[PDB]
Amino acid sequence: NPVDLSKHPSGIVPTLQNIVSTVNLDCKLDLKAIALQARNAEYNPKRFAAVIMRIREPKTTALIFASGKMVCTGAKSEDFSKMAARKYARIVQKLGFPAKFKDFKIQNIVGSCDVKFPIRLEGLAYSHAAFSSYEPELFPGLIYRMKVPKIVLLIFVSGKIVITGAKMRDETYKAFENIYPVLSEFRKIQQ
DNA sequence: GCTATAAACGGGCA
DNA sequence: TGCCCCTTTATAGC
Repeated sequence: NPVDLSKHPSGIVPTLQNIVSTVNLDCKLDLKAIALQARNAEYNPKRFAAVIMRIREPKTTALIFASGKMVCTGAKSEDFSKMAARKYARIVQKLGFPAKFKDFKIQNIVGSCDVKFPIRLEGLAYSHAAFSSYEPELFPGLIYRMKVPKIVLLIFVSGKIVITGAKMRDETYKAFENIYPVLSEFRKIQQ
């Protein structure tokens, strides 16, 4: 609630919007059995090899594979992603699979924020051509590939920003603080 | 729906 | 190894 200015000298804190984590349930799973018995689980192996299962709290989607690997998507924080993963693991256990909870790992963190002024994207693409891809007839946002940390930002004329590719939220924050002074150089008036 | 980004998974191609 | 999918999420123009 007090913004730590040593991590956010802009004074702006990106909001986390999506976490991807993995965990190894460490046993073989009968996906047809799981899809039949579990209420909110779909399975079309012709299309995709996973059982797709969804829970309401934390609101998430798991991809559960016959190998015992699981991907958990959609949570708003690292803690919520781990808590959701444990709930999916318990669902599988309650069906009689002896599932464990091995090597849980946060794999991707997506954040977004709003610098609250419009941005002349053409100018940023021009001066940062090596890191920028801006093709407004293909997609209206500028794609910025930051090297340190290795992070991708989507930058929009509105001042909204998407920040993805982090394994640690401090990478999300560092990328935003690296880009904020650059964005400010291309601020334009809002009609 | 399409177009754009990252990551994991199993799985098609080379 | 790479390519192409696969779900999720913010963003936003056709």
